Amino acid sequence: MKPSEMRNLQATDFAKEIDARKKELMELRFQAAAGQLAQPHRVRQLRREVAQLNTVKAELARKGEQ
Amino acid sequence: TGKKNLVVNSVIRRGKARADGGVGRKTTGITKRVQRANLHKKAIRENGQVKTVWLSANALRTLSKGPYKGIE
Amino acid sequence: PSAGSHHNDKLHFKKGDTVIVLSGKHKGQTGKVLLALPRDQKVVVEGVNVITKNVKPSMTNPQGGQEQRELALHASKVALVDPETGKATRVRKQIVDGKKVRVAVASGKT
Amino acid sequence: SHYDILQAPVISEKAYSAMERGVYSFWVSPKATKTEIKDAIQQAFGVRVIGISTMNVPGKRKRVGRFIGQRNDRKKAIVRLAEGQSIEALAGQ
RNA sequence: GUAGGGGAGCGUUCAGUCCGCGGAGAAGCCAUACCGGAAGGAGUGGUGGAGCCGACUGAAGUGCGGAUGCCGGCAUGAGUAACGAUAAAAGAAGUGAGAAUCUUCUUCGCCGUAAGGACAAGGGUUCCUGGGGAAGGGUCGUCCGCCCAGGGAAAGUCGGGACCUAAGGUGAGGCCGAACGGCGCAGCCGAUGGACAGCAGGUCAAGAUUCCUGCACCGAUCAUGUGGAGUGAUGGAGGG
RNA sequence: CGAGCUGGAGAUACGCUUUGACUCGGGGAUGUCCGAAUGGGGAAACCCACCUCGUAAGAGGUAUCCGCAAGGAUGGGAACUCAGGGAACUGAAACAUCUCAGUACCUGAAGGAGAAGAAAGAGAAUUCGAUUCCGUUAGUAGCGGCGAGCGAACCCGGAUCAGCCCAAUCAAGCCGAAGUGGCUGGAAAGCUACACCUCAGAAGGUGAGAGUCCUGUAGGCGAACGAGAGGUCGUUGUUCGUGAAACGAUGACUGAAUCCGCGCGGACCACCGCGCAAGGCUAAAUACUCCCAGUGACCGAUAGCGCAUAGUACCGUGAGGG
Repeated sequence: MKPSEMRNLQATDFAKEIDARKKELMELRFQAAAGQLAQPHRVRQLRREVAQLNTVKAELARKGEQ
Repeated sequence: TGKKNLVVNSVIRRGKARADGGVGRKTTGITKRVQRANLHKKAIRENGQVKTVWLSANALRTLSKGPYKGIE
Repeated sequence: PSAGSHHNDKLHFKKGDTVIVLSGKHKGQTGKVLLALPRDQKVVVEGVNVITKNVKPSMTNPQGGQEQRELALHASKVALVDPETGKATRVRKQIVDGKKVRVAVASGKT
Repeated sequence: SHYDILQAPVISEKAYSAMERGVYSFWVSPKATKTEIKDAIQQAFGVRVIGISTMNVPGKRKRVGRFIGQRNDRKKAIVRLAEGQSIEALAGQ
């Protein structure tokens, strides 16, 4: 979710950890406008996650070459 | 504008009358006072390589002789 | 519109302590705090109460009547007490939870 | 990715009526050219696209409040799968 | 006793000081046949709902009927004149709290090179459906081009762009210029013009040479066969 | 920091939090399209290309000027600074001089500040000894259709006070003393009776007027890590509008010396006297104020900013007004 057990993963897994949350996030958003969004929060989380999902990956961008 | 230094920009021009009397007439009344500007010219010269550029008498003269950074 | 900052969005107490309401009505009355609204200086201590009439229009078979509910207050109740009476607070320190500090008056608890 | 861009499904009745004939239509993103969009969809629902139609739509409302309102601009797009009818079941709705 | 000079005071706000006053009730407001030489002050009662009298002293955005003054409120004119083309309307029926004024039907009359249809510009959602009924609609309004909410607009070929140029605009190198900047070949931007591949129907409450249906055409890229060899420029000509 | 949070909005639902949220200090990473804007086009936020990296997606480069090369420049700033250009009304109870003014305005450049600066000076005592600013001198000297009217400097006191070099503590933040009863009340911090604190009785809030209830205050603490040359002609500046009028300054023409040398000391000469120009950089005191804090015989909603917020409604094709 952010602790090492985040970075602990690969570069693609990172990708994998992203391109999927916005595959959920979508069906979610659909649901929404389709009526039934019972998990408003779920959205936020999912979102939040992808931020870090990259935020972290950016942290590598300077750590291992400078 | 010249080579060595800029130029143009000038000043006003008066015109008096009753001008000059017994060592002094009564005086010199003025009737003008306006404003003017004074220019110059050019000739092709160059440094580094070929050019043309403007050249002010008082420079083409000074260059015609000893050159200074610039060559006639 | 200024508001509840005169103090300093700081509640001198927990939404869990017990407090006596000095001044105003419900003087000396006490009860466990419930709502800790700092910004506004809002307190919900099982003390004060009013029987409100809920506005439930086309709210599935209205039947709206008069609910008994607590009405919030300000710095009108002197936080916590042990001598059973309003008591300032002062002699802090720490516990076996040096990771924190307490409070206390003439005595020393909370 | 793929799953990106589509913004939501077009509810409405016609649209839904269009679906009973295998035409799907959701709101994509404004700047979402035909090709890309034709792409996205396919690969987000596994299927191809024979035809595609798309065009912009403003909004400007309010209820009250000296705050007039403001557009909201959309881009409902419509796609026609091949005889390989249906998209999941997010159709039979 | 007019201009004008001189004298003594009244009142407002702010300020320092003294005495103080107030939720059993301050300021402000409203009433009043008291007091003082005037400016003015007091008492009592009503309203009001919190700050406030008196005294000395200091400083003042300090006192008003006038300026065709300024802002704002409200009058008179006066249930007055008007209701915006002299193309007219009538009946029945319906809906509704309530309709001359809405909807339906049956007649009437007015436009008909238009008062019909289709664009362009221009305006936007004013379109369609269900609601509404404050304000707008010169009257009514159950209705609307008005308020709310939702839907609606679909193009390889129609217009425009990824093509072209005119006027004109811009413009490396270039020509001038106190500054700013003024001009200027090519090149570029620029229609209103050139160039260019579909057509007949059907049909949402609401779209259509765009969706569907039938059948068609253009270019582009690859596969195959045919071929059996050149292809042919930011340059020439022809042509447009 | 320590237990609430879920922006103004206040409403409901979902939830997040002491595995330390929220919020506050301080660095990062993301940062679409336009705008100097700069790949090219363009009626701003739109339209089209190209090269390279590349599994698609996706990333980056593609403007002009200086410079090998790094690296610098193009824009934006309320006022303040200097620079190039530079009004009229108005005054002179008319007007040409002069005044208004080198102001208003335009443009250029720049910084937090500028500009100016180390004596070819001022000036008379054979003195002072960079520049700037305040007082003063003095409205004196002087200029002036000698009208209207304009107006120095030296000396002296004070702020600040360097000359050097070329060319041959403040922000987050934590700690913080001292009251009860009765009474009036709808509510007391008011009345009253006894009590305490006081290097904190500044202030705000509490159902009315609060030292001792809250937030604070005096006073104490307080962070990883974050700040601190001469001349002639045309003219002009300085009080200097031709006047006997010097010197500076420059468009135009000309055109020197150099120690038994050069410049100046208001024409001019001699004498006496002060200084050495044609290369440069330079704190400090100075100005202003978009922003910040504190204060206010300042306002308190026709005041006060135009705005209790809005450059919005609304008026204009637009500048602009509001």
